[PDB]
Amino acid sequence: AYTNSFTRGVYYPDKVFRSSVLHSTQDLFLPFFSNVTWFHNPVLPFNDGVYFASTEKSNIIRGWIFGTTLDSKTQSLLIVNNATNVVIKVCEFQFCNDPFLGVNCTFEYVSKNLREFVFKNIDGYFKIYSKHTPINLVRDLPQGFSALEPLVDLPIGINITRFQTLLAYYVGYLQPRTFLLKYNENGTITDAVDC
Amino acid sequence: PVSMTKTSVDCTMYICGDSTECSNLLLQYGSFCTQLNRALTGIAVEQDK
Amino acid sequence: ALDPLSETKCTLKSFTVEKGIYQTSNFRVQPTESIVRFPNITNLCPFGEVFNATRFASVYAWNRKRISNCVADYSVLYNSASFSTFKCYGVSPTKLNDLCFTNVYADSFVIRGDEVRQIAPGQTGKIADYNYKLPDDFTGCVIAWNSNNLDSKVGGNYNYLYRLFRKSNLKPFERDISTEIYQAGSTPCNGVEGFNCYFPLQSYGFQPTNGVGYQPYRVVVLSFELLHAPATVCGPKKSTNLVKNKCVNFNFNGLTGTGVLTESNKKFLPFQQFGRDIADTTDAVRDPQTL
Ligand SMILES: *[C@@H]1O[C@H](CO)[C@@H](O[C@@H]2O[C@H](CO)[C@@H](O)[C@H](O)[C@H]2NC(C)=O)[C@H](O)[C@H]1NC(C)=O
Ligand SMILES: *[C@@H]1O[C@H](CO)[C@@H](O[C@@H]2O[C@H](CO)[C@@H](O)[C@H](O)[C@H]2NC(C)=O)[C@H](O)[C@H]1NC(C)=O
Ligand SMILES: *[C@@H]1O[C@H](CO)[C@@H](O[C@@H]2O[C@H](CO)[C@@H](O)[C@H](O)[C@H]2NC(C)=O)[C@H](O)[C@H]1NC(C)=O
Ligand SMILES: *[C@@H]1O[C@H](CO)[C@@H](O)[C@H](O)[C@H]1NC(C)=O
Ligand SMILES: *[C@@H]1O[C@H](CO)[C@@H](O)[C@H](O)[C@H]1NC(C)=O
Ligand SMILES: *[C@@H]1O[C@H](CO)[C@@H](O)[C@H](O)[C@H]1NC(C)=O
Ligand SMILES: *[C@@H]1O[C@H](CO)[C@@H](O)[C@H](O)[C@H]1NC(C)=O
Repeated sequence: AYTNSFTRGVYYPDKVFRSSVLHSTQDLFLPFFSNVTWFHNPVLPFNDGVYFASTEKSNIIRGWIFGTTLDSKTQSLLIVNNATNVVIKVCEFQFCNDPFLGVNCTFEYVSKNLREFVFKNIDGYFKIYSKHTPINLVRDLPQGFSALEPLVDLPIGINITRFQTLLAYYVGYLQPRTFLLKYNENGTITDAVDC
Repeated sequence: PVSMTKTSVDCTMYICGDSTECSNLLLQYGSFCTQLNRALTGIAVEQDK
Repeated sequence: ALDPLSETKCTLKSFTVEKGIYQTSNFRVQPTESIVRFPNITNLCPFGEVFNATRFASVYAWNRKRISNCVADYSVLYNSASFSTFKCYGVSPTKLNDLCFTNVYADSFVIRGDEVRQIAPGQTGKIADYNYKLPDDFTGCVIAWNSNNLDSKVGGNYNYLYRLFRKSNLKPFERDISTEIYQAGSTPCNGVEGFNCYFPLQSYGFQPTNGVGYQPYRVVVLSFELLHAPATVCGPKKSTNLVKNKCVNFNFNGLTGTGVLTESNKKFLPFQQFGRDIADTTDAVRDPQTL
């Protein structure tokens, strides 16, 4: 299944404040009006970066796995939100062929709806941006525009080329595109142009 | 149109803003700094004229 | 530099200045003080875990603790008076506070006093050969202090062991924990002790009455690592007080400059650190300690 990435997958590329200005920036973004793969939990590549989105009514999706082999051989990322707490670990975990949830750890951290995330892995840093929005749609991604603020920057230095999800959702692949971003008075990105 | 904006630039401060190592290197280039100031000053006086 | 007319004369390279107005110099306010601001020190490295450990490992089975993703306060160590040996090779302790590293390894073990000398680059002996070897290019610190009060008891503490025989010398940071019967002769032992068949390990005699040379010493060896990865072990990088409405030389988390810092009315987003102008010029910051 495939759907249209209308204007989604814009994130603040840097931590800089800018107001009432159009700034041109080259980085890994989700190309406008591209094909996003639609899923109702296989293993997917991580070419240079991933745009994940999930439409949720009951918070079925919980986590992500990232790495190269993801079979207790090498370092791999596991990210999990369990009902109250977020957990991140980078152990060489022994995963099942079809891991899920019921109804050498070199790092550890503990903390109707659309949840959009961007994962990218640059200079050994794992950058995670996200945005939560209310929606009234059961078919596909809402058309419109909203920016993703960074949430986490993990200094892992771990090679990732593949990933998988842990529980419907959509996947897009980022590309090195130049964008023009419109920052309003409040420093929020309100519109963008794919150059 | 009759006049422009009478801009002036301090070459030193532009190139080597508040840096001593940079300034000492810049001295080796001679009068570039001075001649740019001089040219722009020329422009500004022309604007008034 | 006598008087402005002289500055003029020098600028024009003449003794005779014609009537006019001459641009001679450039007025620039000098910064009065230096401001350094970094975020509140948080997530200290677990040095306590290693130094304040209740029990230590034997030298042949020396413990290795990995230190990562934390702020390493070396001051608490090199300013402490609890250490007899604080030797650092190819690095100064004080400087460590200004440095980041990918990984730090705290190798902890116990030896006798006279063997402390073997824990150094280019040393030989039972310890340096069969138990714990430092590389010739070691660039870390060795900390050792007497532990007679803890690791000695009336009648002799024999919990601490050392390897007495080995078929070859250890490589730098090699760990051998094998208990294979040492074949001193030509006859295979087949895991049976006897003539030319000896157990490779032996106990230390740690009594409170023992000579300082034979008294137990706790040793921590800090090794510093720079990989193809982010440096996650950094020093405290101490801050200063903040001064407003003055020309200052400021340093915020990454960025330096010179200016006058004033109360702004800008509305940064919770994640935005420093603001910019049209001309990609830093115009505003967020103080890391006070938002
Ligand atoms: C989510 O799972 C995590 C672990 O995967 C749970 O975190 C642990 O909580 C207990 C009790 O507070 C602690 O003793 C552990 O140290 C925690 N683990 C870690 C890794 O720090 C957490 O309790 C779970 N969430 C909920 C809501 O129960
Ligand atoms: C920036 O955000 C602020 C706060 O949400 C907005 O300021 C408010 O604007 C409304 C409508 O003019 C006023 O009723 C409020 O009194 C304002 N509040 C404050 C605290 O100033 C502002 O409109 C936003 N600007 C943009 C461009 O989005
Ligand atoms: C950094 O640490 C300082 C000192 O503990 C914190 O300053 C306090 O801030 C609160 C809230 O504004 C004030 O009520 C207190 O008066 C401050 N304490 C002192 C001793 O002056 C500050 O909040 C911390 N900031 C961060 C980002 O961690
Ligand atoms: C992109 O999506 C359209 C509409 O679903 C489809 O016809 C086309 O084959 C897709 N492109 C690729 C490269 O698969
Ligand atoms: C644990 O990870 C480290 C990473 O440097 C690696 O060197 C080591 O071989 C791993 N240990 C095991 C037992 O797999
Ligand atoms: C990541 O993969 C590339 C390409 O295979 C390889 O050159 C590099 O060594 C890998 N990184 C690590 C840390 O092993
Ligand atoms: C060990 O604890 C004592 C207080 O009981 C303290 O003086 C010392 O600083 C601690 N060790 C380290 C390495 O901080």
